[PDB]
Amino acid sequence: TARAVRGTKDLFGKELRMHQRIVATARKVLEAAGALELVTPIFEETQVFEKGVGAATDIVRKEMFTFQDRGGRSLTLRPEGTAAMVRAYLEHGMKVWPQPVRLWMAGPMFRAERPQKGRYRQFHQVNYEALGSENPILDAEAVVLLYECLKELGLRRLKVKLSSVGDPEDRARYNAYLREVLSPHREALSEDSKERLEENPMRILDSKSERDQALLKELGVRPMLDFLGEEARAHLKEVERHLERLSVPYELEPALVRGLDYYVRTAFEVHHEEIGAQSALGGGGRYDGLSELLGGPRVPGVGFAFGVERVALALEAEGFGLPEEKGPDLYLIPLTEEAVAEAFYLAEALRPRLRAEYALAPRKPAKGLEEALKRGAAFAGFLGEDELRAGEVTLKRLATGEQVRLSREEVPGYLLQALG
Amino acid sequence: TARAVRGTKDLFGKELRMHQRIVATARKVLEAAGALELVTPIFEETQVFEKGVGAATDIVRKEMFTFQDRGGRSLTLRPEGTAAMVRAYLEHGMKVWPQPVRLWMAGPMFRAERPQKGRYRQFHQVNYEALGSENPILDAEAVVLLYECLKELGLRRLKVKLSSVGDPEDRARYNAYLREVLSPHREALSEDSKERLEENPMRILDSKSERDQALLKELGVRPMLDFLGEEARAHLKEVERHLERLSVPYELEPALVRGLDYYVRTAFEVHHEEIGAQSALGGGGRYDGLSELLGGPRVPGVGFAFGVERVALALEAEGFGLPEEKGPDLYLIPLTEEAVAEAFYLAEALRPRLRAEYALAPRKPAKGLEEALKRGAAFAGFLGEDELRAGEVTLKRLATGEQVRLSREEVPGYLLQALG
Ligand SMILES: Nc1ncnc2c1ncn2[C@@H]1O[C@H](COP(=O)([O-])OC(=O)[C@@H]([NH3+])Cc2c[nH]cn2)[C@@H](O)[C@H]1O
Ligand SMILES: Nc1ncnc2c1ncn2[C@@H]1O[C@H](COP(=O)([O-])OC(=O)[C@@H]([NH3+])Cc2c[nH]cn2)[C@@H](O)[C@H]1O
Repeated sequence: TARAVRGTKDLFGKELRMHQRIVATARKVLEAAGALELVTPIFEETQVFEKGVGAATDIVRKEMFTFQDRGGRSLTLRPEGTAAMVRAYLEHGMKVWPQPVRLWMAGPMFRAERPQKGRYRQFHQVNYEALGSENPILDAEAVVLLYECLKELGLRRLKVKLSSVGDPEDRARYNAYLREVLSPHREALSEDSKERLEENPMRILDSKSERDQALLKELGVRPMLDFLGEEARAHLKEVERHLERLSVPYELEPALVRGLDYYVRTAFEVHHEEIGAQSALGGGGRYDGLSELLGGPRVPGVGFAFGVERVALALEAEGFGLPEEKGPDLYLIPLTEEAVAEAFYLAEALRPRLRAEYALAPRKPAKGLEEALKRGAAFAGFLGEDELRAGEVTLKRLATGEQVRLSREEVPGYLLQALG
Repeated sequence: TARAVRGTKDLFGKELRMHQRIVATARKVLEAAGALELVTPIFEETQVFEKGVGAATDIVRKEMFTFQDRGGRSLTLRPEGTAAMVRAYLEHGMKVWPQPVRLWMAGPMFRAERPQKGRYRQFHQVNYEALGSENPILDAEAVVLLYECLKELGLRRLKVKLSSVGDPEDRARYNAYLREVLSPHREALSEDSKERLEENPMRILDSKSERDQALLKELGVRPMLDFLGEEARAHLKEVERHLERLSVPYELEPALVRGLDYYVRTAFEVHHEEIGAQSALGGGGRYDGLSELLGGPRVPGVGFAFGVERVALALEAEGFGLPEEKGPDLYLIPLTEEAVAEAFYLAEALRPRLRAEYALAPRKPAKGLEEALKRGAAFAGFLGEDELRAGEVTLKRLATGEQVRLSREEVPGYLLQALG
């Protein structure tokens, strides 16, 4: 009856392997930069996400799998990693390790939103963090690292997008501006936008429908960029300077609306055309102050996170495939009932250095050979009355048909030199 | 303010690495046996665990982190893997694959129980499964595989415990027996046991408190073993025969009541008497019928699962340690403010083939050298005015103190041949 809940799925075969390759590569580039692996629990006290992600965001307001611990305390299934990483930084007094403290991990994230192509309820993302410094070099580095992770995978058609939100103050002022300009024309907005106009109006910029877009154009709504505080623009230029020097092709966006409210200054996202909607492979930005929201000292930080699934789609789109599932090195086929147990014993002697499988019932040579082929076995091994009594085994390389009769002892050696 | 919820913790450093080693080894032995990796979602429809694990077990009754879908469906945080593996088997129609279908994975499990030493609310376990056959060879194999995973890790002081719970009929008869013997003495049972007496009385055997144990002893409650039917007894002997042949040292336990109700016939556990309470490194058994509980055809199956944390404790107990975390190949130290950015640029040119780190502020040679040593860097690199203008870098192997001045171009080559 039961099925895997909509939005989640079982990972196996090629799909699983691709995920493992993605994380493998990310592990290399990130750790090369001095990043330390740190894995946080699947759930945190609900507050860590409420206060951190911001009580006004969609995530916090209606996309968090939150439940109560038996007795008391409200816990929530981690929807994003940053807040957690900061929580960990505080808890372990990482503030005393040599700065900056770079952390990374790869794991599942849970968002209670209606699934569609690209939007899963349970997805997996690689997360990078650089805590303890305001220096714009880390911001550039963050962007470069994300860019490299996808680059190393073989992806070529990426679109990097940089921008800044200035700061909470600048953010507030832009919002007020949008309200003053849009409110008198409120009646021309899409129902969706009309709501967004109340809390965090910026969203109306990144909304759909022609109604909104045409209006924004005629009204001559000026970019968030024009509202950046000076020091903010200085910092952003530093980042650009570094990116340009490192030859990282990017496009400066008029405004990047990131789904999380803890962002301050730097904001970026890498996209891929070959995905349709949800072209965002990954995203990130600076988030100073978050630590304080969780009740800790001021700890500056930058970082990113990319969806492994999205990246997988991108790779597939660009014609990147994976090679066939390897079969057993040897598949033992019992010709007599007494042989089945003996096949098992032989198999165990070959393991784990050699992958040896066997049938659990006696069968005709042709049939067992059929199954060995059916399992992509390199060698087929026959165990009948003759070999059992002789303490030998009849091996047969399936690719050529070459057959050899040898003692049980030689089998490991023969197979290894013939396949290694 | 916030902390990692009690029962969970952040995995990093040596602790994290040990877990990775444990899973690494398990992956080898299991896949050598022909096991395929299959990862199920963190949560399933609450029913999968209610019906599967059995509505009478502690797990289902009061240890499941269950919550509601953002729109109805009751979901539960996976407390154990078998039921899920079976659910997956059914869903993907694995029944049409060549039998038996062996599956494995490693991941977090969540149990809402009060934590103590060894009992975490979020733990991780390696899970093995063999579906599609009743043949006792798989049961022996299962025990051998679990034994091998721990053996390969270097563990020597293990205690394998084998037993059986019989068939549904035998199971029923033993229950009736327990009721008849215990009911007239019902008043001497722990509140917990009094409930268990109603459905699946066997649990009262594996309960805690002195109240229950002393009573069971004086009442002379006979082991589940004495109630095995003919066929069950036959099957168990087959397993023993195989284990004995493979020289797997085990002890036949009188009553090995397992913590799950889906078990039928074979039941085993491996323990280590150096972890204190909760010595069970791992456990498993046969569970035919479970598939049917989930509304599917009859699918026989055997398997096990061991707690990575417990295994880690065991290894530690046996004096198994982990070596030193590798440091950066090169640590660039800026001597001027203009140098910091240049250090970053140089580092990025060396990455990812070479692990290059750097300081984010100018400092005295001696100080930067100390930091390079602190970080376990192989080579220290100086970037002062001279080298900046000369397009060179001053490298110094922290080991021999050998200092070299060379152009930025030669650096990658020099470092690689001197460390590879
Ligand atoms: N529903 C979904 N289905 C599939 N994939 C998804 C889904 N939602 C998010 N992702 C993936 O996670 C990536 C980053 O998500 P985010 O932009 O919310 O960032 C963050 O989470 C921040 N914590 C990043 C960060 C780290 N430090 C600073 N910022 C997206 O590019 C996307 O590929
Ligand atoms: N609270 C805890 N804290 C830390 N470690 C824990 C905790 N609870 C369980 N474990 C670990 O998981 C192992 C097996 O647990 P289980 O007896 O429920 O089995 C099963 O789950 C079965 N599904 C195994 C199986 C597979 N196929 C058939 N049977 C234990 O021996 C222990 O190492």
